[PDB]
Amino acid sequence: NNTLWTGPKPEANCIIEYGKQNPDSKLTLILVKNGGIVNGYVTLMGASDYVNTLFKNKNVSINVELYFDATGHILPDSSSLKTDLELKYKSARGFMPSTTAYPFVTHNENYIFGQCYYKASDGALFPLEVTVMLNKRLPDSRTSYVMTFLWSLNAGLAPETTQATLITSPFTFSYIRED
Amino acid sequence: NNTLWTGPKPEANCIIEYGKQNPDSKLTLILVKNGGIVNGYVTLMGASDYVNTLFKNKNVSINVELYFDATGHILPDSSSLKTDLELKYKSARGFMPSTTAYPFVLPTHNENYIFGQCYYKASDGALFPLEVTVMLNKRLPDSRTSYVMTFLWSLNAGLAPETTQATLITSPFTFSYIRED
Amino acid sequence: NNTLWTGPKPEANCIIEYGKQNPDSKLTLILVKNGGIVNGYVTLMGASDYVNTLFKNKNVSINVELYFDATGHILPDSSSLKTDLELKYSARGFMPSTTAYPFVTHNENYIFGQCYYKASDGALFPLEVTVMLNKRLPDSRTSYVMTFLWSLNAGLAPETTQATLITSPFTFSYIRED
Amino acid sequence: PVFTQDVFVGSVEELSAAHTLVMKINATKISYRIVSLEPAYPPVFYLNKDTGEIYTTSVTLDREEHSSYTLTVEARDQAQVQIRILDVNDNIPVVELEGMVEENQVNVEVTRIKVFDADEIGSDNWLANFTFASGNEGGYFHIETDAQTNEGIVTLIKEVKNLDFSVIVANKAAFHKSIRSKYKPTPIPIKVKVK
Repeated sequence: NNTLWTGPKPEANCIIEYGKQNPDSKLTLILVKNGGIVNGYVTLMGASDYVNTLFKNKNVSINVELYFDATGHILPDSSSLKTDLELKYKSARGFMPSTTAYPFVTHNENYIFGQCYYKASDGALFPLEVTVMLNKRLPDSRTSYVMTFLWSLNAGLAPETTQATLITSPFTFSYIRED
Repeated sequence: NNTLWTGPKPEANCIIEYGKQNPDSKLTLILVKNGGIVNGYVTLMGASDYVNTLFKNKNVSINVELYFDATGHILPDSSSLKTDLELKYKSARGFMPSTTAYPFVLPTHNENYIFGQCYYKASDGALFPLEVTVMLNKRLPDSRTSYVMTFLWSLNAGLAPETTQATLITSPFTFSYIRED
Repeated sequence: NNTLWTGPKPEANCIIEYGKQNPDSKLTLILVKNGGIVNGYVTLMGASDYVNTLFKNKNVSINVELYFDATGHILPDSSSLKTDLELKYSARGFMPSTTAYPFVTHNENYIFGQCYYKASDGALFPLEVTVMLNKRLPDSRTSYVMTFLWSLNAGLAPETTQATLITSPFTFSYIRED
Repeated sequence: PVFTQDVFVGSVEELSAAHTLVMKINATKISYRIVSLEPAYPPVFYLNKDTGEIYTTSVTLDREEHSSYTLTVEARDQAQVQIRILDVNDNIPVVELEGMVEENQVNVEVTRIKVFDADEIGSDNWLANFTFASGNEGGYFHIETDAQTNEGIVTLIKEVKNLDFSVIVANKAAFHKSIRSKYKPTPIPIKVKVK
């Protein structure tokens, strides 16, 4: 087995707002093993009012952090995902970002950049600058691998004027897996 | 069996210019069954005059529609790719986009679009950027198809990328989607 | 046996200082067999003064060429790498397709993309990646050619002091030859 | 040792590819070596020390930053090399407006559209080729690039209301392959005033 789903169509399991304890956004994360590297898939979908009114502004930031452990399971009390990643058919250490190619601390060799696109409700298209940052940091002593996300936007005009459901396009990345 | 070919370098099999019998453009589409997703590959190449005179204008849009069925073959009646896809070592449901993650709607819906970009090198070497909009299912056209996967290469430039006629070759675009089990 | 390594954290194995005999820069090249295509992974780290003072200028083009033979090993006397690629545990299956990327305009031999160079203060200056497959034979024992190009243009320099050249990882896919 | 010439004269094109041949020096083993550069803050050129072919390197050139170069080579067991950079059109023209005409006056100048290119002065890469966008449907104004001072002269042809129009700036030659597909035509409007 070589898949860590969140789900094909998941429920609300990711939080965004600094202060909330309820899940208010859905995060579709799929990691598959492919030889010596691991591919990626990420799609955040809004599931509240606060995530839907985020794109009234012209400069936003959507921070999602996933603090793993020494086996491969998400610690739900310190990360931003309140639901463990479960496999497809059936030790998930072989899916983590490697600590030899991406070591712990400068160190700009941990970042993975890219771009996804937000399609507005009026018909226009807006690009979002994805920053995927591997390990670089220890938030506690129990954490052994860190994989964070960030969906920045800097546009001139506002994308929306009222509430619309925030869905981002799929983003694909690759990293070197821990053996 | 984890490769869905169109050929490494096929003949003219796609159809642009709506209302035409014979094919006029080549199309390479490679779908690899990789775990829980499908790693795609698409590349256009012109094989007539009307597809080659497309980039004399600055606001053009190339549209390719594919309509699969429930067992996983391209219907050659109403789609654009008039050639059934083969395997590498010849059912093909395992490469199709899943209806759990990308479902059909019938009245908006924006969770089944994969936006990306390829580039067009012109006749003098200038790279023009094209916008690709892969749209999974979203719209059942008739009563025989089961999966819909459309492509759309779009260009909105400031100048014309060509003045004479040259071969319209686009860059290899690499996407990913969730597959049907 | 479906990964061609250089090592996840290698030593110096590439030469960008054109006319210097020792290796002075590190690149990771990982090519995995994935069905009918091959996924790509490339980035470039500098390990000398000349590479790290490249990005004090506005227009800089960095060139890396690889010349495989008919078997699949790197010829270490003409290519830009100086150490051949190693498997995880011949290597003809990772080489690009002759019938899909043929030898001779021919714009069908190219794969374009984009990576980013985060500066010493942080500004996200984008570099344009140009991957060119076979297209050219340099001699009579070369049989497969891969060529990268990191082309930067900018209104002002990314840095005024030497820090370290690290490009972002880049992902590409090409048809392989069985 | 002693060369076969006195001053080597060469040329290279702006924004060329890496390891492009500039020129080939020669003399009467012979070890060619650049010993001095008069502009020295980038290493822009590279002399092949076995055969004497000046190549460009991984940092590419810029005519608008520095017009020409001068480097003195030395062959060991000296002579000047003056390399002049050939200009390409890698710079979009910009425009830094009002016009007052009278009733039915034929071939009277209106105003002068100023335009400030940054390429070589006197070529086709600095001469702004003015075209039209909207306003010459009835055939009213003819446009012209004055080659001495780079001005878009507009002058009545059919004599004659607030019949405004707009021009589009471009050069007389084609844009370079790194700057084309980034140029977008901005219609600069001009209001005329009849009396």
